[PDB]
Amino acid sequence: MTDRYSFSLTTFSPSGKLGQIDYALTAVKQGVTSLGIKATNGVVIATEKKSSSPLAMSETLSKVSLLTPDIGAVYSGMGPDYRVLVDKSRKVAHTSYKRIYGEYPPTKLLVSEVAKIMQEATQSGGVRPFGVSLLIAGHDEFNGFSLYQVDPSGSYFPWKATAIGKGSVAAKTFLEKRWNDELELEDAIHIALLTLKESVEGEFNGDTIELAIIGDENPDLLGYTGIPTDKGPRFRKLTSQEINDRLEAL
Amino acid sequence: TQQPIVTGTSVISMKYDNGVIIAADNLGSYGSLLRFNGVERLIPVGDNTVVGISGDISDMQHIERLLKDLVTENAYDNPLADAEEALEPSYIFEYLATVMYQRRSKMNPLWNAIIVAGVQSNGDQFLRYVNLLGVTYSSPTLATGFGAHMANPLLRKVVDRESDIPKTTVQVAEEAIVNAMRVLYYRDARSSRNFSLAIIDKNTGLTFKKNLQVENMKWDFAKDIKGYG
Amino acid sequence: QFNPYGDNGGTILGIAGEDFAVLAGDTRNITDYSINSRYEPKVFDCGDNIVMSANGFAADGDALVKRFKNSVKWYHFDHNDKKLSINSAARNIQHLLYGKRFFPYYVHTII
Amino acid sequence: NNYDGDTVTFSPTGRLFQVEYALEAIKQGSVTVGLRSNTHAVLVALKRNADELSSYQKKIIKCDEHMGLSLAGLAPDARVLSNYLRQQCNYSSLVFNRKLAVERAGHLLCDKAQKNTQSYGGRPYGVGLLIIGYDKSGAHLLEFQPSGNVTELYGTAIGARSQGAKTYLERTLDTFIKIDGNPDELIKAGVEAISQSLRDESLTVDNLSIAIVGKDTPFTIYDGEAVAKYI
Amino acid sequence: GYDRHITIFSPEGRLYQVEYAFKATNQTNINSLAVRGKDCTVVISQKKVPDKLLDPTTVSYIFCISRTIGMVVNGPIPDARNAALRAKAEAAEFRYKYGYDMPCDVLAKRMANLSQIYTQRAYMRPLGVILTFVSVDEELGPSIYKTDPAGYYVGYKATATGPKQQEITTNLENHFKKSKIDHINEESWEKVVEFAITHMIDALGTEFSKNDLEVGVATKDKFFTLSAENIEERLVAIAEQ
Amino acid sequence: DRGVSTFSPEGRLFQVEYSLEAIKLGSTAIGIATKEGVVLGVEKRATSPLLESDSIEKIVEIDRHIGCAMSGLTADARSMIEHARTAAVTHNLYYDEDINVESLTQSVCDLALRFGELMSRPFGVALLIAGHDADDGYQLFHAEPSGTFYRYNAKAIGSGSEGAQAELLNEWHSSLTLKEAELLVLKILKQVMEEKLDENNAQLSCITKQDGFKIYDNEKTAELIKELKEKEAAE
Amino acid sequence: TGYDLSNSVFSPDGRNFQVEYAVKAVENGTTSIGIKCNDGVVFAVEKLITSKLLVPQKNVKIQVVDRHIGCVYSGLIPDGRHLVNRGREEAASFKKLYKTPIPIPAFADRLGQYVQAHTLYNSVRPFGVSTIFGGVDKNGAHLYMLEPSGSYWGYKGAATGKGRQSAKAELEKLVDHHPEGLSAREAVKQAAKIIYLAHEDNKEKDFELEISWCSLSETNGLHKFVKGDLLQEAIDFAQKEIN
Amino acid sequence: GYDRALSIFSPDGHIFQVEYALEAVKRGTCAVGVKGKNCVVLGCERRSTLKLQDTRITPSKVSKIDSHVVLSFSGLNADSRILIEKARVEAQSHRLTLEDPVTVEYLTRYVAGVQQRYTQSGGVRPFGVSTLIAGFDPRDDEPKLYQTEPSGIYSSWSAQTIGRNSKTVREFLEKNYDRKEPPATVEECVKLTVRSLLEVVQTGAKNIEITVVKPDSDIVALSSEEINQYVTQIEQEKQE
Amino acid sequence: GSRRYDSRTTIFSPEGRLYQVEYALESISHAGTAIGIMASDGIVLAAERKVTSTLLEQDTSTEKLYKLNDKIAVAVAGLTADAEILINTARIHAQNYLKTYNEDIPVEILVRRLSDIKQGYTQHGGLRPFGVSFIYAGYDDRYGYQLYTSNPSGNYTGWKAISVGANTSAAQTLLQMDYKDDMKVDDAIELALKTLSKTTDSSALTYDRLEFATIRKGANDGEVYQKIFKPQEIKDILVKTGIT
Ligand SMILES: [Cl-]
Ligand SMILES: [Mg+2]
Repeated sequence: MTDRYSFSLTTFSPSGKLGQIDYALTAVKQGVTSLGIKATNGVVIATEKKSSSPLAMSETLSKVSLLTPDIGAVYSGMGPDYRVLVDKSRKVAHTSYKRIYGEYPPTKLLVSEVAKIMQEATQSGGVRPFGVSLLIAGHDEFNGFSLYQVDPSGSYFPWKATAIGKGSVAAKTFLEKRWNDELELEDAIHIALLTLKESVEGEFNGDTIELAIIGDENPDLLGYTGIPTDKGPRFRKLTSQEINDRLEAL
Repeated sequence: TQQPIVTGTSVISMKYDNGVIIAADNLGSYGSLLRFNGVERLIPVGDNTVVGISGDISDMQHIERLLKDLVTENAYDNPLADAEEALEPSYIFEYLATVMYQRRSKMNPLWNAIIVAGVQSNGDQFLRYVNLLGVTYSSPTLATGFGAHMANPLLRKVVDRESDIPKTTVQVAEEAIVNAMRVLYYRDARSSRNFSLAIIDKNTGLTFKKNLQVENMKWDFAKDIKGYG
Repeated sequence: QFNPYGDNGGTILGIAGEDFAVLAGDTRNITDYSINSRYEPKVFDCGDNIVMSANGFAADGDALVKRFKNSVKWYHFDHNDKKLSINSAARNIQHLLYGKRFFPYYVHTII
Repeated sequence: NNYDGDTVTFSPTGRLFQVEYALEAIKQGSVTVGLRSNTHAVLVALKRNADELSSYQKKIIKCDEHMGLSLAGLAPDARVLSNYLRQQCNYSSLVFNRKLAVERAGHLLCDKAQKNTQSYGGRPYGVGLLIIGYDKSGAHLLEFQPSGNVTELYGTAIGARSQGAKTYLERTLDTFIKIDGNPDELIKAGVEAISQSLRDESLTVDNLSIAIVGKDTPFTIYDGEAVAKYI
Repeated sequence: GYDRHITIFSPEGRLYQVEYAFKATNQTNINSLAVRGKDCTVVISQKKVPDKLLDPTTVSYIFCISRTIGMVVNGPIPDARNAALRAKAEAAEFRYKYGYDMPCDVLAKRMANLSQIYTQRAYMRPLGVILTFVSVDEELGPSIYKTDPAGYYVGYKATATGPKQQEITTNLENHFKKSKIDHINEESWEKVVEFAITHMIDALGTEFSKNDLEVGVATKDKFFTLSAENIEERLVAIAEQ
Repeated sequence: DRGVSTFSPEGRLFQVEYSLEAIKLGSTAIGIATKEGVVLGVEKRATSPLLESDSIEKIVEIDRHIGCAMSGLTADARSMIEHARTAAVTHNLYYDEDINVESLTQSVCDLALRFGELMSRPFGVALLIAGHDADDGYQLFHAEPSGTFYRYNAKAIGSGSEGAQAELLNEWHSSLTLKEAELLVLKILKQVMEEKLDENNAQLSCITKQDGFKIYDNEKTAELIKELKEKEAAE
Repeated sequence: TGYDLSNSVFSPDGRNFQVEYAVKAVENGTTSIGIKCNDGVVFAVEKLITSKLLVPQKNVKIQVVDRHIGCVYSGLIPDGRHLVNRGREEAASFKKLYKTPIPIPAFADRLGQYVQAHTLYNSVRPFGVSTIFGGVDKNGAHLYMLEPSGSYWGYKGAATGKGRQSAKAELEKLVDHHPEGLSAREAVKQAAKIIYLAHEDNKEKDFELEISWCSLSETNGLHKFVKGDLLQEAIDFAQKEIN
Repeated sequence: GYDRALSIFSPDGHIFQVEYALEAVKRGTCAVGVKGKNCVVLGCERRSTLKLQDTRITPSKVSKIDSHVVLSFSGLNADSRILIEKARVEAQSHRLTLEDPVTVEYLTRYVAGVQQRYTQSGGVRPFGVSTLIAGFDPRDDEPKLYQTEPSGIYSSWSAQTIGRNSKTVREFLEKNYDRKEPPATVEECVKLTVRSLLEVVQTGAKNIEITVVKPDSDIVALSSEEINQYVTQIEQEKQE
Repeated sequence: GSRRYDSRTTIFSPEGRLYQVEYALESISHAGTAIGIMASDGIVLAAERKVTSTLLEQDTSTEKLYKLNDKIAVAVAGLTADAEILINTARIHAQNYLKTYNEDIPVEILVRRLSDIKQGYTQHGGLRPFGVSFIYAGYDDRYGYQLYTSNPSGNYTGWKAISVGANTSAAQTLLQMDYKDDMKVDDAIELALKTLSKTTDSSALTYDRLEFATIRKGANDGEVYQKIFKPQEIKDILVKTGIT
């Protein structure tokens, strides 16, 4: 046995293209649309729950994941690749930051760590790149609210608003017209729902849409009282009901 | 490095004209506590060898499993496993002797003294000793622990040198062994009355005798003894 | 504590004549005040007209003699059945002994 | 064709071509014969020279006092396998005070050769061996192929033109098996057997190599004027 | 065209070896089904013993992973057993480390994460199997979670796997469209097994004897497989109404 | 591509057979064994007249009683020489004696087939190993990258080898003197060399029981060249 | 195409062609069988006599694992030995830790997981043997057969090698004609017959018969070779049936 | 680890990776070495395709290995740095164990050994570098000049060149260098070295580097103006 | 086995070129242009972000200009993710040197170290090289202001002015035309922006498409300051120099 694939499976072609990264981006293009919008007092990330069968319970499949109490992530592309990245992202948030500094990492640095993991799958021996693009939304004390995209290559960029996957080109145009620097969080959620309706064919409700916010601190979700400086998580996943309430004012 | 915990005492043995005898009591001592009263410390290997073991019992039970595995392994791809390529006493001893010395040389000994008694292919008597240090020696009589100090003197009155072996019958040899076991019962504080005895003869093969007892004991003279002076 | 060494007593004597050599040794093997054996050979023919004894701790003695005998065997395999000269044997034994410089073979050796 | 690039690849008909190519190296090698009676076992080998200035490549290797082999194919591979045999013979003596059985020696060689035929990166051994030995069950002759197949025989031959010697031994089977307590006559039969594989060249004093092992005979090799008696 | 031999991306963004592993899944030509009751989870699978020389008791694609978890496999037996042994080892290690019994959905995730690694790392091939895990979880109740060679997994109300999965799936879909609930509203597991067998008979259009089926049942604190005679009693009840 | 340790359909190792082609391209080296000593001689073959020819070291001492000459990719020989020297000295340390010439050759040849996917390829150089011991006297061996070594009474390797070997076939007999052998090596080198033979583009050496292994001075070789020319003009 | 050049590559069918090629090596080998009886198992194998020079009864093919399991195989003989060596290590570790001798189903899975592991990577070749094995444990007799893929099942009768179709047909008759069961001594006789009948596919060269057995009554649950009078009785019974 | 045998034999007995490393040397800028009676001079080409360069900080072509030995090269620049580092370390290691600086021959042999090792080690390609190593042995006044190449062969030279158009400058040296009487002074040796580069260089401006090494660790690099004076004097004699 | 799929990233062509190095250089030639210009009283680093969007958050963004320590900075051309691996290595080498010698690392020592890393990826390991070229702008007390570049081969060289990425041929001609040795920082700023303005593939050069940085001894007295320009500050310098 032994892993005898100690050489790169991603290499430069004569034209300067890294084929395996380009093909991973193609796999991302085929994936279901997800988006992110940044407001003045929050961030929203959203996607369609494209259920593979109606017998499946799509609540059990989580496309929008908590990474830290103040950071969340959504994807487009290959689901399994996303799941293992979420596991590695949560662990690296502790091992390379919380266990050292006694606090959760800021958004940009966690993103950077996830980006590093994806870059190494682009250069290390005997592996293919991750077939996903991530959108990571988060808050921290000194940088405030932020939104980042991460691609298969490991490259990451900050956004005011963006989309990835299937109908990203049309969605990004829709967001350019609507976005401004004076949006409140509710206005951003409203725009996210409008934008996401264009790329959804079938049913459009709280059971077929997954949507989460990075907003105010939620002391009700903390699980314990008695420490004034611990005020709870800023990440919150909206319920099926909460989505349907905003679809009547649509 | 360890310390022995549960221990077995003397193993005694001698050669006679046609074979070898070996014996050892059925006690497992836990310090001065005589904890386990039914321990077999003679372990036969095939029909031509008996390995007598004293010292730490857990290390004995490990050696017991090694011999059991040795029989299995010899049988593999061996059409003559019950004939010309069967295990000899000399093979079994040398294996153990190797192990014991390797184990001492890693500073983690098997805390035992062992006597391998048997008869070879050509009818020759085999009797050899090995201990936790890997020291080995052979003699017309051999004994471990207290047996070395008390049994050997008595057994050497029967077979004092090599030339006395053909002159010693199995009846004379067994008698001498049985008396020695009684003497050890009188005088070794970590012994028991019950014991096992094995005979390996070139004609009659392996005879294994369990549940023997020390008998014909002299205690009557105790009644006359009164005080300390 | 476990003591890996022991003393099996005995005494050995080597004398070199003009065209011969003798290596003698008693046959008694002991521990403390007990006799283990009255006849336990201690001087060994090792092939190539070389005799050897390693007196002291009999387990280390036996181990060393056994390894030298084996060294004679492999010398024949590796060098076209060449006879191992007494001086060459001596130097080989030095390396066997010094190989365990920090866990010595507890023996006085004569060939 | 497409399935001979390495030893890890079966052909569509279930063949291992790299092993078959290693088998071919034996056929190119010089002829050697093995035969035995109930008391003794003999090796006879035709040694090959490079030219008239060169020496004749040695074909027989001693493994112990009671065992050894003759080779045909890559000589460095025979050195590797014989060195392994020497060690296993030696391990048996040191640990168990026991001479290694000839049958068990074959089994060990088989298993060593097999590992090289199932793993990537390695290569099969490029040599065939004839092992003779006298142990606790009498005389024995083995044939080793680098596929892994080891076979116990009364007699055989391997190398170039070996089929001629092998037919002779098949005819002579009932005669040479009975040659007990006569080493000279058993060797004569082996020399006559190897003669059936010669063409153009004949058996000279530095050409012929003979080895014998038996009841009260350690494994010894005869070369030079020690084989002029049998020419 | 070596992008079809190992798990690397094709120009279309596809992994052909994953797709071909899915095809290996149906090589046994066996269909499986799983459904949830109130207090139980039931899994049934076709059993086919083509050779008369086979000992039919040793022919099984249902595995008892832990006391609580059962697993049915669609795919060749060597890969099925590979997956089984690993799932058993993982379930045991979990209990030792964290002090409570491994949940069905967590094991599924774990096996799915292992499967994912085979799609990203080149030296490991995917296993050509679909693993359907079943239990009555102490927190979530009756549970069905299914893993595939892509590393995908999800919870199910009910599910079906095999060559004729689409027919069984649609049959089940239609039933749950009528009842408007996420399970079989039945007290006893015996009747939930009867439901499963009945709806497989309807979907496939074939009749079953006692040796044509293989049944597993999860209840609180134990999973167990039914004998031929336990199934026979089940088939008798179906035929008598 | 294909394995480095692959067998050809004929039953030869590809990489070994290809290394033998590299050795054919190498400069000529010749050895001749006699009862008075063994002589080793090489073609230096300097690529340009600015190259200081005395820095071309194609004859090398292994021990006092063993010398060595090389042909082929001569850079590959350095590690082989190092091993040989170590083996010779190590054996002297363990056994308080000189090492047999055959045993030294065998120790070098054990390296040869240690290649795969150890080193990445076989050696691209052949060696003539010449020496003396008490058991088998004056000896000459030919060590290949196949791991095989043949003993020779005389041998030539390199580019002019088959032509030279035919010449050695006719000229060698068992009663040759050391002086006769020296001239014979010079004669055959001159025959197969492209350039004209002199003391600066050819080198001689020998090994005798008394004096051991000696590389010949350019002045000493120049006299033996002049002695050769006169004896060939003598008939 | 190219899917058959490397081990562990799925073709577009969902097939590992290298494993299927390993099967061809098995089909090329000599016939070997297994028969489950009332209180044990019987193994038998066809040994082709290539030459008069082969020493009779010496080149033993059937192998023992532990003291209670027999293994026989067809195909590449060295591969079979490598698998049995692994089996002996597995059975030794099992007994070391758990005290009791390894049960036959447990042992079957140990071999099965090992052979399956040689279909997971391109750096290894699949096994070129189908192995028939079994013995007696605490739950009674068991007979298994294990293919190059790692697939194994329990059997009433099993057969593999060049004369497998012939043998299988004969085994199928025994299963039908004895639903109550076959005795150990009967199985030895029938094993001899079936090998003789399966020798029509290898009719060019003559052969040597080899038989072994585990039986609770006849061998005390231990693996033993059929020798001497009992072997000759089974040869005579087999020779009578072909004529 | 990566174990792939990159340097291997071909049917005709050639190791192509070694031969292709020589082609990288052919592409590299020209280097030349000329030893006089009591000095050695190393000349090096600087291609003038790169202006706007900072010549203060740009890696110089000639490198000191110790205070008494220097190394110039032709071929891959990144590869040369690895050989130079190993050489400098081995030079100090020799001082630490033998209590004496390296001989020029020893240092050469070491570097040549490293280059060789890379032609029969798994997972590595040969160095695309040939070197000229020059200097004086400790307490010795005889000049030393050696050459190495990717294959690992080394040898001593009265004068030698490597790199692009080295065929032309070797032609020049083969007719202009006399062994019976080498350049007797520093001036003569530098002049002959500058002349040999002017056959190939283009402009004699910032395209020629010269480094003079003399006995007892006396190494100095000539400046632009000092070299420019040699360029001037050569062409004024040529106009005749 | 595995050999079948090996690209062999570390081999010579028949011509004596490193395939993967060459193809990596081709990759870099499509990256956004980065320029470095060295003056007597400081160094300028300018770099063009690639075809941006109106929804990209520019003030928190950094794809081109990175800080290695207080005295050294780099401009990146090529794969941003690859650069960040090398940048974090270089940041550690600088702090290792500081811990050991209690002095800031000299600019060339840092550059050699990084370049030696890149070299290793071309000679051994069988991995693809890093698709990155760096412009190093830095200061130390030995050589003063220094500009270097390194590319995937691991070769590095020193410069007075230099470009990497797209249109380097055109960019280097324009710099070679207008550069002078007695130039000052304020002039070099203007040259860098004028050069990008002519060599850009975009229709016009605006503040949102640029990253800009200076290393000045314009820091109160005998010390050095690194200024990474803010979006508003780039907008101001574009109006000042007369480009918008
Ligand atoms: Cl996991
Ligand atoms: Mg894979």
